[PDB]
Amino acid sequence: IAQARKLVQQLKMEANIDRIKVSKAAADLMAYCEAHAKEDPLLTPVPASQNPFR
Amino acid sequence: GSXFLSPEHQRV
Amino acid sequence: DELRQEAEQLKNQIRDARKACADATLSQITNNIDPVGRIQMRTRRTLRGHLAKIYAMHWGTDSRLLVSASQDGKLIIWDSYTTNKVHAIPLRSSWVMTCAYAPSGNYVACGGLDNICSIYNLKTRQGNVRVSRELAGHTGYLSCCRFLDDNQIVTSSGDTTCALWDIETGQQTTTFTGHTGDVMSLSLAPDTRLFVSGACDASAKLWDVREGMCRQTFTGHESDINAICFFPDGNAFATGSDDATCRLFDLRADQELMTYSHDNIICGITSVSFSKSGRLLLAGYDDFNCNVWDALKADRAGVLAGHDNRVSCLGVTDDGMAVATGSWDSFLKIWN
Amino acid sequence: LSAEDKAAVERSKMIDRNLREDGEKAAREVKLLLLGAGESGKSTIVKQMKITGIVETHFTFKDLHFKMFDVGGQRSERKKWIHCFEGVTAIIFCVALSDYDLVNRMHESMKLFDSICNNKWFTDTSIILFLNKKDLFEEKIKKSPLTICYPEYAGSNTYEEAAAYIQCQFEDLNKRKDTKEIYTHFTCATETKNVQFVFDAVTDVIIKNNLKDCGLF
Amino acid sequence: VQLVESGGGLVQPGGSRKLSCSASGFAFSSFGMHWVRQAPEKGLEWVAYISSGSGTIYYADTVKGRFTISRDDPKNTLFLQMTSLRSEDTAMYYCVRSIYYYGSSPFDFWGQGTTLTVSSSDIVMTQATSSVPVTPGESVSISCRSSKSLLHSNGNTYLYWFLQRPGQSPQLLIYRMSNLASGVPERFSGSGSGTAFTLTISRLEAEDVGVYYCMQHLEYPLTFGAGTKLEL
Amino acid sequence: PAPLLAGVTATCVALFVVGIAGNLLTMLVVSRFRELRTTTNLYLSSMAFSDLLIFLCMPLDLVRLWQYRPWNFGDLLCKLFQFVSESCTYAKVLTITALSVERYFAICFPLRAKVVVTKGRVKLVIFVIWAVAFCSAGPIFVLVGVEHEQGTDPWDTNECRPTEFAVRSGLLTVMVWVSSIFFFLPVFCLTVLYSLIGRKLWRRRDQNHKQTVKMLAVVVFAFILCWLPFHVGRYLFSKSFEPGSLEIAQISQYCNLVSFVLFYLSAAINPILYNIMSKKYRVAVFRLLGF
Ligand SMILES: CC(C)CCC[C@@H](C)[C@@H]1CC[C@H]2[C@@H]3CC=C4C[C@@H](O)CC[C@]4(C)[C@H]3CC[C@]21C
Ligand SMILES: CC(C)CCC[C@@H](C)[C@H]1CC[C@H]2[C@@H]3CC=C4C[C@@H](O)CC[C@]4(C)[C@H]3CC[C@]12C
Repeated sequence: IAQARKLVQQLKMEANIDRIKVSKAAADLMAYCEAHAKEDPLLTPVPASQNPFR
Repeated sequence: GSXFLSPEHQRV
Repeated sequence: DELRQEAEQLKNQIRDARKACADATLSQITNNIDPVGRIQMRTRRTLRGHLAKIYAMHWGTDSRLLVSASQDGKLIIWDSYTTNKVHAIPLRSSWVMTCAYAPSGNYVACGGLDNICSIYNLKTRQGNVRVSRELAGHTGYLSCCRFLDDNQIVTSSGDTTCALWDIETGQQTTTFTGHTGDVMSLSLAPDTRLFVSGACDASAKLWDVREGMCRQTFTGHESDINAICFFPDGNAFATGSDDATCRLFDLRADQELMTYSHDNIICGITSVSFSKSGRLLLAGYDDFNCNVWDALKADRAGVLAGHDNRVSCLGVTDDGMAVATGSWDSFLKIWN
Repeated sequence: LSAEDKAAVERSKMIDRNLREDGEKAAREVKLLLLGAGESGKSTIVKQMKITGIVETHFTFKDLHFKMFDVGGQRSERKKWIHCFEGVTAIIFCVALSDYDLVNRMHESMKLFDSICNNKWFTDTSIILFLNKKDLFEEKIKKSPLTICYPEYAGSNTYEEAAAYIQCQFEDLNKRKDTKEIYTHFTCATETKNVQFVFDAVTDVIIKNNLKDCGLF
Repeated sequence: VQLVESGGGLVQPGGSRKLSCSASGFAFSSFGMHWVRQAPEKGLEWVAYISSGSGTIYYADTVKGRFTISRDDPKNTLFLQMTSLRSEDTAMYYCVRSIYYYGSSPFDFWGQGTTLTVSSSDIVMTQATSSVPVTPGESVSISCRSSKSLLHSNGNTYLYWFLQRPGQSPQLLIYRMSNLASGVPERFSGSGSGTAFTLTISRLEAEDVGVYYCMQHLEYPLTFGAGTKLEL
Repeated sequence: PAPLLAGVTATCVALFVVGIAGNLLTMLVVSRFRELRTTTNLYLSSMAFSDLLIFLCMPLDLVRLWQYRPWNFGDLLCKLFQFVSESCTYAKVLTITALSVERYFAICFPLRAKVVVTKGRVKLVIFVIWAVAFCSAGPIFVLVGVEHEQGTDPWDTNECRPTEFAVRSGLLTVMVWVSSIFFFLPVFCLTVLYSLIGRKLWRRRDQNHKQTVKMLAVVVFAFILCWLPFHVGRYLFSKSFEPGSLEIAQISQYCNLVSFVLFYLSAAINPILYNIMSKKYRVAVFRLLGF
């Protein structure tokens, strides 16, 4: 019975937050990806001259 | 390796 | 009861508040971006020397040294460039389920079914690795441990709780309670001010380190969550579950953004990691073949298939140059 | 091509040599997973041998090293960690014979046995089943009928018939009859004989494993 | 960590002697060990090396075939058996421990030394200056040069810097050109071009006077510079 | 006479493909899969290497059963293709004897074997077996050498056959008797050890045990059938070079080709004989392949 009251207070604290839109949140992940696309060796196979694994 | 015999065992 | 109704009324209130913000899906936004194409990664190094199942690995922040844990009671530190074993640490308990490498590089940690997190000092005046500290408060097996600094570590456990530890004093500074199921994974934020934990209740909870409360709870998954990883930005994370599905959750939107699932894949995910850009999501599976996912379009970019057994652990280097996959076949492979 | 890197390679070889030596020593050890649905009999199958999560018990019998892992203390989801013991030599299962009139507990032990025996990880791992509380069982059967737990039991309330029935009921729960065996022993006061039973069962397991490795099966 | 050397004394030319180094306070079996002599009023000279596990043994050309180095891991003792001793072997013999792994500090601890008095292609490391008069509180740069480039293909420049305080064993200051050794203040910094190198002391102390030696670890035999003296 | 050679060559080529495939599969599986790196698999990997070379020497032997008198491939080649052949044969038989010994210790003395036998003491056995095989077949260099007959020029009648020094001195006969140890010692070791294993298994009790003693009998029978004709043929080849023998001219050359087919048949079937009933091996060959 004590557990339920804590769950209610926690749901109070989780509900009362400020949420941004998914459109305005997905657009930030893509921006991070385009800005950091060049500095990702996994996306673009780097030449073997500067690759430490041969 | 199986021994094989010369076809010329004339022994003459 | 009078207040049990309010618990299930608030959950509906949250569900409505997080549905008002779902104006457009992530698939819609990234529909016109170009696909990454076909990712072809070849095995560069094969780290052999572990006799039994490899259960965890962690890369060092220098992107060269990695620690790996195996059921044989050995903790091997490897030099990825030369495949050289820098150190081999004998563990008191061989049932080790997790390992972490300190950001500084001076310490390593390991834990498992003994319910103890052991911190090993790597740089000593002698030439041996010594047990700096053994953290004992947890009442369940340790699933994951992550270092914050030399003197602070966060450990998840199978007793449904997470804890922040002071290595010097060996005491739990903060305990994180709220998961009903066994906590299986952790991911520290890049700022190290927040961390996410995935448990067996199919929920992922966002926890702030300083004040010890759970800010948000994410419940898209249908089965136990085995892996969790933060996005490089720090504003999203991806989870891996036993339902053969990986999904991405946004902290700011407070909801699931996209789901990574394929009809051919029916086995659970054991490990989840992101690339340096965040464009590629690397997930380990029980089919013996790792899969590379396009994190923006939910496409499967490629497959990493070089183990004969479950890929129990996975990590990407801080510079993004390589990805290491450890597996139950006793071998760690470096992919590039 | 190398400098103080040859010395690093030499260190790497010296430590992998030590790793190989340690692996051989571990391979000689016999690892046993001790299981049960309480402390009803587990405490007695650990009392004779001399050596918080897992309590490991190391003992030597007839110049053979045994490591027995008691995992009862781990109150957690079993399916999340049960795969760690996949390569265990055998599983020791303890069942209290007096738990058929107590609550349900005999049914709970049968559920645990069925779950453990038929896991995907223990397809070929043999089970050494111990039926404890032999002394207590006769008093219970001469106080109460066995039909309290098994309603379909036709027989007298005597030790031999009831105990053989329980042994059959446990040995009939295994669906992997083609790959593994269940070695059943009624725990006796003479404990030289319990260790002897474990040693004999382990020897049979090792012989069968060796036959599998040699390609003769 | 402690290394104590014994076996020194006055030996007739042509004689034999056995030197012992008793290791204490560390895992002796895991450290490679070296013998370094210092002739009276002269600089450091490498003599021999034995790896951990005794797998690899190297000797100087001067002592090759006369001196034999052995290791006793259970007894934590390092030995140098010296046969056919000549008067050029009069020196102070130092027992040095070195561990080799990625990121290791080789040559980090030196023993107090034993005095032996015998009666009566290699890379050349050049130190231009022999004596520098200094006053506390100023920047001093110690230059060293090498006959061959010390930069290897793996990116590591193997130049070690040592300080020998008066009446004391040499102490490691810099390893692999720029890395600062454990316990050394950050006043010291090493920078180099692969063939020419410098050691900078930002602020002097009375505990920084002594002779500064540069050593290469690119290839065997290990060679030292003549040493630069710092005086007040 | 002329058509039979076609059959004998085609059979040899078939055995060549089956043997090479089996031996490669064995080595690849043992190399990549840690769970299959057992003592038995180490012995079979060595045996697989031995069979692989016995197969690589098949084209040279098939040449002589096809053309004998014009042979001009070189004296060093004539020695090398009969030295690797007679050395790999002796390592093959010795490895079979070692497998029988390991099987006996593993089954009859299961607990003691765990202490006594280790990979360290198996690598040594492999090295000793290979050394003994090379040393035993070293005299092939002093015996098998190209010779020419007077009356025609050297290229006209060179035959890669044992020298006449080996036939005038009783070198050959001694070395066809020294080789016979490689049959008598393995046949005795296998029969006694396998019978002991069968005795112990039968005493203990089962269908699985019957399968096991059937397999042991099958391997013993295959060894005897494959090797007894070979040694009989080589002994008849020793008597053939003696006076008064013209019936043995037909007998040896026929026993020797039956002994040729059986010789390659052994190498083809040996990976199958010792690995077909190991489930871990089958699942790993399925893992290695697409199927
Ligand atoms: C009877 C006399 C002439 C001995 C003839 C064989 C001699 C030369 C050889 C030398 C090396 C020996 C072999 C070397 C190794 C092994 C493997 C072991 O697991 C079983 C015995 C076996 C197969 C040995 C028996 C045969 C052996 C004794
Ligand atoms: C015929 C001549 C020219 C070459 C002979 C080479 C022989 C001696 C070599 C080649 C390949 C070798 C094997 C290769 C790998 C292994 C696995 C190892 O775990 C034990 C030794 C073992 C089984 C080796 C034994 C010796 C071996 C068979």
